[PDB]
Amino acid sequence: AAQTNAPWGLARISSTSPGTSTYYYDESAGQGSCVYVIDTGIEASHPEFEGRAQMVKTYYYSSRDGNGHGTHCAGTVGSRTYGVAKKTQLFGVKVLDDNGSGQYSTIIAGMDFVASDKNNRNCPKGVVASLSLGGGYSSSVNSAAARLQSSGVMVAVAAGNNNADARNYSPASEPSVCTVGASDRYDRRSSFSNYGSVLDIFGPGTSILSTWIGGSTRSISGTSMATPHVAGLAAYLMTLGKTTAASACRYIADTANKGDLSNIPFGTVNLLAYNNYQA
Amino acid sequence: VAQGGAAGLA
Ligand SMILES: [Ca+2]
Ligand SMILES: [Ca+2]
Repeated sequence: AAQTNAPWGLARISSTSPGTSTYYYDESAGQGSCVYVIDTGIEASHPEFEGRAQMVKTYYYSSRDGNGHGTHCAGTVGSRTYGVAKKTQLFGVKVLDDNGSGQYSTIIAGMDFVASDKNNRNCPKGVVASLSLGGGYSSSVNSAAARLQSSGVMVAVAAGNNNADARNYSPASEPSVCTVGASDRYDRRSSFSNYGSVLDIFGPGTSILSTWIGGSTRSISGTSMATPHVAGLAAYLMTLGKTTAASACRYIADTANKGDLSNIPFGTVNLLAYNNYQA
Repeated sequence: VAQGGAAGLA
């Protein structure tokens, strides 16, 4: 299958060179896998989700996305036009408020909620977690993401939008999750993207067009537009049978395009997520 | 982290 006129980072994920505009992927499109988007929430009623998106938990009075941010991230994962995994199942966990912030204890609780929730969710192909969230270094926050990965969930996390080493940022520095940095249109690390030996992979994170609240769309930048790209690549790859929650990050790095990125600091991997689908 | 589109982990 081929999506013609696809957002840049989708096409970049199915190509070995930059400047392409078509997105290539298997028509299975991540059916049978489920992705939990921990965040501001998800506008489940967005027609781009086609009844495949759903609010599963809030730590607030409202289970809705009154920010937009969560919706944007969930759209790069699985919306129909903007999504990597166009048929995956999306679950919303609101650990961030409408401004887009949350305390550590509530985001640790939301990670632990998925650990248990996934057992009673029909995801035959596997379960992934997308965390476009983070802050100062926390050993409880790293511990919680380690348990989540350990429960059999492919955990993808943002590197941090600081242009410094991701080692001083909370879930990012957890060595066992899949830590995602951002790249731009021209195959350069995004200027704001963190780096460090803790990163595993880079995804498109600059000028990423996706779904927004109010049944609309919006284009924004950050390690947060990059995370869900590798989160949807896992779900798609897992639904292909190529890998599973435990091995997924390793498999994505081992099959990434190598040495394509410029502006990559020494000690940081030069790997860009790739779906390996030539037609 | 959150609000409007952006990203985090730092
Ligand atoms: Ca890692
Ligand atoms: Ca690529």
